[PDB]
Amino acid sequence: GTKDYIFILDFADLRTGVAFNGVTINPRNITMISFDCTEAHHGLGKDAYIAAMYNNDDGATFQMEIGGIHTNAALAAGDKLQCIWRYLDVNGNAQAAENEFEVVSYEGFGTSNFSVKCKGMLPGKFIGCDAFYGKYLQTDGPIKQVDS
Amino acid sequence: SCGAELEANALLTALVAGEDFTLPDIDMSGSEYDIPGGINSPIYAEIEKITTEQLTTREVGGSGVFDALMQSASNHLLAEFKNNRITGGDYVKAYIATMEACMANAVQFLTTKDQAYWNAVTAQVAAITARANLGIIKANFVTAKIQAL
Amino acid sequence: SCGAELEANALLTALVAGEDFTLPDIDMSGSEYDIPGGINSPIYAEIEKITTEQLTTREVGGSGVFDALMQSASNHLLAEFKNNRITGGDYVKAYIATMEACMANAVQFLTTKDQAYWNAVTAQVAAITARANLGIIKANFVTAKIQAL
Amino acid sequence: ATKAEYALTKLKLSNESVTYCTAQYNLSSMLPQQLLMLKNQTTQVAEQTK
Amino acid sequence: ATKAEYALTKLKLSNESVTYCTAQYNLSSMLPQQLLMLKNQTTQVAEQTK
Amino acid sequence: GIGQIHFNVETSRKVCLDLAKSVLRLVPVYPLVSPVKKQHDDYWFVGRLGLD
Repeated sequence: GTKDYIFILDFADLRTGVAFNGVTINPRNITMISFDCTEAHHGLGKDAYIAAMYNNDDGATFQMEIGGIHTNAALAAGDKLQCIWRYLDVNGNAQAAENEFEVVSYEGFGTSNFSVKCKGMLPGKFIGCDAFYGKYLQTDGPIKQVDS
Repeated sequence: SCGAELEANALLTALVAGEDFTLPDIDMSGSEYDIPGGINSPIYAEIEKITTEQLTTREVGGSGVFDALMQSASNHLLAEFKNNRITGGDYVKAYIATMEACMANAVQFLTTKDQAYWNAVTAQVAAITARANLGIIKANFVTAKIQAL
Repeated sequence: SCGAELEANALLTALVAGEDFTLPDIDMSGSEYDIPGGINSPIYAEIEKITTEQLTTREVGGSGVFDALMQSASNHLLAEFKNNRITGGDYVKAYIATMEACMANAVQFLTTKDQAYWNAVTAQVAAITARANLGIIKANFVTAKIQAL
Repeated sequence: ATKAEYALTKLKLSNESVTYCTAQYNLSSMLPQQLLMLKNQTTQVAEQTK
Repeated sequence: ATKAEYALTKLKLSNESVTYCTAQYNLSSMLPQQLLMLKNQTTQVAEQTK
Repeated sequence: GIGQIHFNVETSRKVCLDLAKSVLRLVPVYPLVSPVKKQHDDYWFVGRLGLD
């Protein structure tokens, strides 16, 4: 709800994470500092959302939907997706977690709704998702030309 | 009911009037009372056993304390040698001369460095616990005054 | 039943009103309060006794502290020797000269390295227990204030 | 066990309130009637003397 | 538990006040009537001797 | 305290089924249509200069 905001880069307390829960960079040895600039439509960017997530009977994989996606998008095996999701613990208490998942396969090109098979196990029953990151994919896709 | 609670409140308000007892207002969840890093701090990393291969790897290349101590001295001497200030013989003689002090210092650096670090995390933990103990002391002051009365 | 429990609840709600007592909300199963490794950590590995075969194996090859300390020096001298800087005599003389400091340092490295590691596990455990003790201190703050009242 | 002693103290509060209410009723409504009875008894003693 | 004992002590204050009030009433308004009854009983004893 | 004012879980599922059936009754078929109607293998990624 505002348009007057600042971006502050403090070289003390550099915590690497989506939710600032991770290793801290050592400020005493840095080679370059490059800002990551992308567009809104970069790789199913703006309007994606997780919807459902659940385990599979297989040893390895688990299933994940991806929600609203612009038509000109595709996923190849090996792409990585990050999200902040909430689950129900075994004891019955809600928790929050962040993770990075690989992909093995998917279905539904061009229909704007994907169902992706991903590697790994899930710690509990799904509740909701608060943030989703679907950037840096392998396969190319055309978009309407924009100058900014 | 007859409002025994109202009588108790009024009596307590009237009996202890004339003095001020204000409790401390420290909030102990403000991230100033937590150890800096989470699970990803170097405190929670696994400690590896010290072996001979961490002292010297029997190669001129490196990856050891003695090897690095020799290579740095060789680099400095070669830096002076590339300028037409010495010849090969002087460089070789100085290298051979330092070859033993390098070993003597390398044997000590490992043992001292494995302790110089672990003597500091304990100081961190002590200071962070001492903040909370100071808060408890501030809380005990008021109980001391009430004991006087 | 006459609701004795309801009367007690109302009486606490009325009598202690006007003050804030909020207990801490630490979750003490979050893996920040556990020793890093499981059974696979080197803490649970068997300790081997110190024997003379660990110092020197009476062979030029290796598998000992003294043998490795001699081989590294020999490798450095031979690396300088293959470059046209010294001859066989200089190499042999330097080798024989170092052959005593090698023994002197090898006798010490074993005994010091057996402690350099075990002085760090105790520090890790002390820090991890200090976190929980800090939690208990945060819990004791509120008891201190209520004792004052 | 320390958890259970807390509930015991709360129930003790609940009984204390009723003790207060009973004492207040006794003070307010029972004693003056006993005083009236004693006042009635003294005059009967005088009449017995007569 | 230390939180609950505080409320217990406050309710004890509440009962102590009523104990004081009852003692004061008994002193001020009840004992002199008993004294008057004794003064009435002694004369009846004298009449019985007569 | 107050009692019997909110649905159970099973009744909530039944009401949701009823709502889904009603909405499907209004809209039997999927209305939306997509410009891309084939799989990725059929299309050929080409680059052009500005249109015309």
